[PDB]
Amino acid sequence: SNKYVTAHFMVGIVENYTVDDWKHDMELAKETGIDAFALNCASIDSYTDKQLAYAYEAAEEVDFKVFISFDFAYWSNGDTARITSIMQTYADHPGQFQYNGAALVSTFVGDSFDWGPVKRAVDHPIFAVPNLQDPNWAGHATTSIDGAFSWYAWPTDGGNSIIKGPMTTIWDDRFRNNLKDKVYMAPVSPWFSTHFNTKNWVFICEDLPHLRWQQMLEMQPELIEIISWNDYGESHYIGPYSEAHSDDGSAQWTKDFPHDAWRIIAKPYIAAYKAGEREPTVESDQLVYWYRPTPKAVTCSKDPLGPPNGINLLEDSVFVTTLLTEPATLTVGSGSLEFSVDVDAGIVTNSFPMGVGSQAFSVTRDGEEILGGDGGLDVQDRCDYYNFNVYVGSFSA
Ligand SMILES: OC[C@H]1O[C@H](O)[C@H](O)[C@@H](O)[C@@H]1O
Ligand SMILES: OC[C@H]1O[C@H](O)[C@H](O)[C@@H](O)[C@@H]1O
Repeated sequence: SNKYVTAHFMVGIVENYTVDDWKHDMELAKETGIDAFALNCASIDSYTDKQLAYAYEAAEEVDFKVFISFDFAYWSNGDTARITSIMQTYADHPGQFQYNGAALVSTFVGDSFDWGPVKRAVDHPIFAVPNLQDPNWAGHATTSIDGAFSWYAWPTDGGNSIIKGPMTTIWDDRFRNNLKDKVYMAPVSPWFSTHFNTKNWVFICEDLPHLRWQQMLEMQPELIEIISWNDYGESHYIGPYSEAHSDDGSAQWTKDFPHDAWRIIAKPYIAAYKAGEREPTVESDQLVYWYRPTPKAVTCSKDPLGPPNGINLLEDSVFVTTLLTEPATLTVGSGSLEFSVDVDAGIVTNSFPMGVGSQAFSVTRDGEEILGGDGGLDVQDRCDYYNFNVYVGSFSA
């Protein structure tokens, strides 16, 4: 009956992590109210066993928890013996995240992997919540599951066209209807932008870094997984940009693009979600802002990859989430443009037309500025490469 929030962590990019690197990520996750990392890992990485051992040790040492996400883009159904041996190592580890007295285990893809032989070979109870693609098959799953994890974190109609938002709960409600008694782990992602030779698209997210958390308070799923802590290559990271991870080419659009301020939004929503509350509690005045580096129609000078699929559906907007103890007035300067809007107490998002140039934010109450400053990135009217990630920043009273 207790509710918990987890975050997807890419073990595949941390070959060179130390225990101290893991501890740093875990401390930041704890400060946000996250309960555990899903350690997404691959059979093909020679460093998987080493880094799982470091993560479980770090979690035990800093009062955090972890569980394994077997990434079945790499793991295979023929790996049952190795998966079993890993669960024999970790299901009863004090740092292993437990749900209802059983060790949580999950996947990326891997719908066809049968958990029966694993569960029946491990003495400690296991709670299997794999990533499943079809809500209806989740209803009659043959693989000995205890719940399902959805990857439908972004607007989609089920096909391969990119569709406009705003995000809806249509897929969440389909999973929940089919799961009945079983548990549902809902995905929470702030953004999506990827730009590789093998994957080059955006999803239409916009106000998603706030809106999705509001949906979580409405929906009250049994578990949440944040997509993601550190998948720089898909731009949905809410964790820090770690110096020790291995760059895959995503540094091009991520190294200068902090996302840490999105944790300011997540923190009160996580507390409210765990408490069963329908609205967050604001403890101090804060502001979180985000925006892309250029207007969407700018043509690049030299990108060997074309523009990402879907960009025409984006808006040229600056997004601002205010976290307010009392009503106030929000003023935004975006290039030569200036806007203002009265905002209620609570957590509210407003979008503003993007202008090229410097960005400025200010919140005033009773004719006095309570917070404000300059955006950390000037919006530009040209680019070498297409970057549809966002810069995120904050101001706190
Ligand atoms: O974790 C599996 C694989 O994930 C990603 O493709 C990484 O770029 C690669 O280095 C890793 O082997
Ligand atoms: O829907 C987003 C997902 O699309 C594809 O399945 C990609 O393989 C995966 O990496 C991405 O997260």
